[PDB]
Amino acid sequence: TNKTTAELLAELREKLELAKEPGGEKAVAKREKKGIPSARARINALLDPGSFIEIGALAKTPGDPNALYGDGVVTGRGTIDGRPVGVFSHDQTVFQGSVGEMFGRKVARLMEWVAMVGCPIIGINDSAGARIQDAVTSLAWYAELGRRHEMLRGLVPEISLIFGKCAGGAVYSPIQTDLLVAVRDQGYMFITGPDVIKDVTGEDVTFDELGGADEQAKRGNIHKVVNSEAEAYQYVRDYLSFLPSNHFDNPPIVNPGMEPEITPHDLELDSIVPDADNMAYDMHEILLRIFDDGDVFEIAEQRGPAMITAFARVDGHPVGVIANQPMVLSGAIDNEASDKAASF
Amino acid sequence: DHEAHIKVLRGEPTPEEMAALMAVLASAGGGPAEPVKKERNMWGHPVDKLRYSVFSWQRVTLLERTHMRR
Amino acid sequence: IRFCDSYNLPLVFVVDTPGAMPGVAEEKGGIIKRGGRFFNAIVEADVPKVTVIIRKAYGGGYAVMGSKQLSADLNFAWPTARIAVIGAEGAAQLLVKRFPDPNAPEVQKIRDDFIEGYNLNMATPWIAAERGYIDAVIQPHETRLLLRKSLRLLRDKQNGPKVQRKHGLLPL
Amino acid sequence: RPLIGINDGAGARIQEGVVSLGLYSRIFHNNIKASGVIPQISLIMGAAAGGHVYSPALTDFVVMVDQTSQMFITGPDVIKTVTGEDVTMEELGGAHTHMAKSGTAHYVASGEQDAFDYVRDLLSYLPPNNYADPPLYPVAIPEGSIEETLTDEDLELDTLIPDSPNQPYDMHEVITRILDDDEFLEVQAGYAGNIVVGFGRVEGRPVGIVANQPTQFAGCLDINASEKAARFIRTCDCFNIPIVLLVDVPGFLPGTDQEYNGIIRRGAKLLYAYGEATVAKVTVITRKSYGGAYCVMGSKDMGADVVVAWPTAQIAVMGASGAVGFVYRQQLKEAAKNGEDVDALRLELQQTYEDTLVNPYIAAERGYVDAVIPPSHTRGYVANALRLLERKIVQMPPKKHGNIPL
Amino acid sequence: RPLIGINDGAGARIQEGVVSLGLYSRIFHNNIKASGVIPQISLIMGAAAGGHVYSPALTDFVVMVDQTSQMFITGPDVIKTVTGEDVTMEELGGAHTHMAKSGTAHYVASGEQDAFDYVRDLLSYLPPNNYADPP
Amino acid sequence: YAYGEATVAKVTVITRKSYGGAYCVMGSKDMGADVVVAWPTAQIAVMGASGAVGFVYRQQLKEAAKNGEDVDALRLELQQTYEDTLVNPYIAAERGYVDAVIPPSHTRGYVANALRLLERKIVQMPPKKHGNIPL
Amino acid sequence: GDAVTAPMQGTVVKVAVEEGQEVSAGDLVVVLEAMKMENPVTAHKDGTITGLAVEAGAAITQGTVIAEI
Ligand SMILES: CCC/C=C/C=C/C/C=C/CCCCCCCCCC(=O)SCCNC(=O)CCNC(=O)[C@H](O)C(C)(C)COP(=O)(O)OP(=O)(O)OC[C@H]1O[C@@H](n2cnc3c(N)ncnc32)[C@H](O)[C@@H]1OP(=O)(O)O
Ligand SMILES: CCC(=O)SCCNC(=O)CCNC(=O)[C@H](O)C(C)(C)COP(=O)(O)OP(=O)(O)OC[C@H]1O[C@@H](n2cnc3c(N)ncnc32)[C@H](O)[C@@H]1OP(=O)(O)O
Ligand SMILES: *C(=O)CCCC[C@@H]1SC[C@@H]2NC(=O)N[C@@H]21
Repeated sequence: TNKTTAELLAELREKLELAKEPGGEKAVAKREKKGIPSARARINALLDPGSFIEIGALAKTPGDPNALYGDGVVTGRGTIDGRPVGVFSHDQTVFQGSVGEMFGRKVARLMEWVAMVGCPIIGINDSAGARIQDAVTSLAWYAELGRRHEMLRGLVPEISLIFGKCAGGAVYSPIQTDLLVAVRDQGYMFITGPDVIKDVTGEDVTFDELGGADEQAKRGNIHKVVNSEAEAYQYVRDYLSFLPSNHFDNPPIVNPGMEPEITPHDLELDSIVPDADNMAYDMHEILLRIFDDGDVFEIAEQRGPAMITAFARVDGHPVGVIANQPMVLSGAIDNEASDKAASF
Repeated sequence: DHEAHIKVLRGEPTPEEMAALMAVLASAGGGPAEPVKKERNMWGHPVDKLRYSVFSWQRVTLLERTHMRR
Repeated sequence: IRFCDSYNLPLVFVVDTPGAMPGVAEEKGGIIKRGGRFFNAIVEADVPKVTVIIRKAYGGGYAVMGSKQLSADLNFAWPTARIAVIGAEGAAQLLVKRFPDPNAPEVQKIRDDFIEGYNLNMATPWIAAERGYIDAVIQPHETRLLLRKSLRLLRDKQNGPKVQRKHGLLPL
Repeated sequence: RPLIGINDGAGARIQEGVVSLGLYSRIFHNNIKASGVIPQISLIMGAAAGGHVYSPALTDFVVMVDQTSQMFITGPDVIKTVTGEDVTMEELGGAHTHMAKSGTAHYVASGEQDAFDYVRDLLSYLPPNNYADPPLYPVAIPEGSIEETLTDEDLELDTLIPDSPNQPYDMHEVITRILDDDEFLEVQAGYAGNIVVGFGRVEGRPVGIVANQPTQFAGCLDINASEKAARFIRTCDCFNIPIVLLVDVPGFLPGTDQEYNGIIRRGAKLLYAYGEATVAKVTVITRKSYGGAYCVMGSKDMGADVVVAWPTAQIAVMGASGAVGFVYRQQLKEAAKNGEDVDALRLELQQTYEDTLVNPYIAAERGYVDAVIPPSHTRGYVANALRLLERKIVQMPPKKHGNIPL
Repeated sequence: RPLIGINDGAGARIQEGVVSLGLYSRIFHNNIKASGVIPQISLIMGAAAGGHVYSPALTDFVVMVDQTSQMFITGPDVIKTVTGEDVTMEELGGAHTHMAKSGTAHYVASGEQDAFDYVRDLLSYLPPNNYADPP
Repeated sequence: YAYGEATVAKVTVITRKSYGGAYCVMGSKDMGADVVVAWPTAQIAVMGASGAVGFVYRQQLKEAAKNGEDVDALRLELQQTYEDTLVNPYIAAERGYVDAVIPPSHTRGYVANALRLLERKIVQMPPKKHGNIPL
Repeated sequence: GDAVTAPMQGTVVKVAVEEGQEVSAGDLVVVLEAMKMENPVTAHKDGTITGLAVEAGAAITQGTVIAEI
């Protein structure tokens, strides 16, 4: 006896409702106990309303009765401001979000997708540690996922949102990407945690000193620190609005032709530079006046603060701005200023 | 509401003068807005006619980009 | 690696490493980006890549030292190879992080038995060999002539598919 | 630019001698040169004899007129001389012969104006050349998710598949519900009816459909259907038209004559065509996809960009009655030694195999299916994929050409 | 470099699921990528059934061993069930059938060493790839 | 198709017959044959002389029948005249479809010399993703 | 020809016509169980069913004439 077509469709609908919370009630409760949103709720707040199409929702580890749908990551595609993107989000409710085989295969499939279409990819990272029951599989799939940045580096923008403890092997894929945005007091990044640093070296260190968001931003591992995940999503939107989808296409043109004549704001530049040569001033006073408007979108502002790297627009066209900041260390080009500029 | 409207900056027409004006302006409209029916056809594109050195960087930044840009 | 790729020299990786050196000084010194650049370079390189593992290949040491997953072409291991996510002592230490009573005799017995089992069953060549993460386990004396045969096979390697573009970006 | 040839002529002008053969050779050489470069369409509107047949054979599409057009290499009189066979020109080379038997005619028009209308429909899907995009109609896409934008016609797909897996349905009912305005230009409709191929639009964008047809040979693949779909796929891929496969295939048609006429060699052409193709490739599985036919009909590892399955999809190595024989052969032998009701044992084991494995979910678990979807979602998934994959940044290893089975 | 496949196998390993079909698809896709890039030679030295038949068909040359190798998609017992035809596996798929009838075998060797000799002779005429100089 | 697309050196030796569309298929000059040579026994024609004379000099054979002539003897004499005039290599050689008519013994030398001349060829074809061979 | 013929060997499960009934192209003529499918065999042309030759439950071979239209 087979089931009817209607019964099969009803079964599908209920299985899809299961696969939207595959960790089950206890993991939902532990997530609400910590107050974090789900991986899907994160994706749905990033993307344009209703644009998300999930790929591999029903994936499971082969030959494992204890496998859970999705294997600990959500992957799919959607739009930001109507422009295609790929997105993945770690789901710490399934196997603590550790890297399984199907986790690897799904993220690899997505990376190949965005390479094939030529669109940005956003990773929402919170914890992708080694899987306790199959750590050699996690080692292999960290490496397999890493390798596929070969398809993307300098072809499509890659963005990493650091919404949790990015530790161990999990640090090396994000650090390949073009833009890392960490939530303050929530995102962390470090190879070796405080416990093992203590028991190997004897040293004591806190999470914040080791890999806190503002420390990693001053070190230049993180490009942006924000106070909330919503602010991270808005920084990503603003960032992508200066950029083409890929190495080939054109960027969006925003407000061309404004203010075609000399303005009073242009005339303020004639007296903006101090008379005395020793006096410092804020370079943002110049940058806010020489481009199309005040939308000087700064990147890695904490890293080497004697240097400004920002996007701006000229006649509606996006440009990169590299400016010295006399307000900080007289604007001398130090170590971090040099590498910030070179990367930008 | 963030469309740029027609503004009568000076003068105050009657309804009939406004109607005559707007009918004339609409007849003077530019026709169909944009040639949305324009289609990509790269056959015989000028960049394919150029001689490139076998090691020319313009193979990347000119030829390839022109073929691939969409 | 970038220099060698630029001048078309094949790369031979000879592995005996626990991976990245832990500590606050290395983290502040930039170990994440520097490892990222090592990974970037090894995947970027088009030249033939052959690997021989001698003893340890733990974690990122395994990955970066010409693993097959990072596009190495031929991977061999001596029978002393130990391929794992972490060494036996690190696995034992987290084992003992739970129910921590490190002064007791019984937990030292548990550590010793765990390390013994781990070095017999986990940190070996054999799981990687049975999964095909490495291409062969070899007698050490074979290495010289096997390198000759392998690099003769790989001499005309063409690396693809790759999308031509201005350049690859790297952690910088 | 497209080249249209209207063919009607008694072969070489005999009085001129070998010069006519030299000009035939040059014509053929130009057809081969143009192959895959510009669309070539051949109308046959009278008797085409001798050398006149080979140029149409080399073009991309052949349209013949019913009763009034013929193609043949050598006439009935020579055939009678050499073989004794008595045949009319109509039986030898008429439009019905080249549709149903030889697989050479892509369309059989009711008359000359109907033939012209078909040619204009074709050209409306085709680009002018392989460096150009197919002509795209501007279509107002609704705004919202796939679930939010379902129509009543989309909802008709949720009930289309019969409750019995032994009951066929006409695959045209699916094709015309996913295509815009129900408009499907079927190609070669009177040949190898176990597979349906043709052109339509999704949101204005030309697509090639390839779909198994359950009402003919249960939708099995065979020699003729494999060759029909292989060349349709290669034409679409030459001219940048993306393809959608609708899959309901139990396997290959069993028979000694399929093996002797070369099902292995000739069926492999469809594998090759699909694996060569670099346009967007979407698969929709609507019930069965078994074994080697699963591999052929747009599997993920053959490079299908998007694979979706309906809840009724059955993806398996083989049918459960075959599988049980091997996966439980030991148990059946033990029961036979015990003298048990091994027939009821086979029924029970088969039911368990069907309930465990003959479904879409094992392939979805492996990620061979990207999503298992309500049937109404099909048009939305297709439209999304085709919009995103207008340019695919994929490449083959450099070669002069491939070596497809012939 | 040339790829030589020696084929001898009863199809997909049925206890393994559709995973075997995914691997078949990957193998065929590689045969299609390699087509016209490197010489691909298939020796058939036993009964190749089901999915094992398409990879040979995608390679450039097929050498079968007489009376001791077969290729067929569907087995004689399924043929008997569906069509009533009795056929031996040798009539269905033998080296002689795939030479003289279906045009799938490029050589029928009298034995395994004769098949290897034919393969070495074939290779002696071929370059290693589509861009190297001929021997 | 395969012959027309091939861009390697293509050499044709016509030994005896090459009729009709099969002359086109079997390596005709305008199908891109680099060197065509013919033996003295070559016979290059639209069709066999019996069919050709069954067509040209039709009507003439029919008024011979109406006048009651021995039309079978006339048909024989017309066949011989056609064979002697046209069914030979020389009309093709006059139009340059054959590059040389050669003693058969010269064949090995001509082939070797042509292959050495043609060992490097450039042939330029329109750009395509791939061709669309009949299948 | 006018012969509707069994395209497959199979078991006749149902006959959808009677002798002398008018039928139109694409009308159902018989249901044959073959290859585990209730395969429809349909009239190819308009006409009248003559020489109806098949019975419910009959196994028939490929090329059996089912009826002449
Ligand atoms: C022109 C075109 C060219 C372009 C070319 C472009 C090319 C680009 C190519 C780019 C190439 C990219 C390459 C990528 C390489 C791959 C990376 C390599 C893999 C690794 O490098 S791999 C090692 C892993 N290592 C370390 O690494 C450091 C050492 N680090 C450690 O050695 C430790 O790991 C530690 C502590 C320091 C890290 O931190 P931690 O280990 O993550 O955390 P913890 O153990 O303290 O957490 C608490 C624990 O309680 C346990 N637990 C039990 N029950 C429960 C429960 N109910 N709930 C929760 N927890 C539970 C559980 O075990 C959990 O641990 P967990 O769940 O296992 O994390
Ligand atoms: C390599 C290609 C070849 O070897 S083709 C060699 C000759 N083949 C032929 O088709 C010869 C004639 N064949 C025929 O049966 C008919 O022409 C076909 C094609 C069937 C058409 O029949 P139907 O429409 O009745 O025409 P028809 O036979 O009455 O001829 C009408 C006029 O056309 C002429 N014609 C015909 N074929 C040729 C030819 N190949 N070369 C030169 N002239 C040809 C006939 O002589 C006749 O001319 P006329 O106005 O009656 O004096
Ligand atoms: C049912 O009784 C078993 C035989 C039919 C099996 C079907 S037939 C069509 C498919 N092709 C094949 O080889 N097996 C499948």
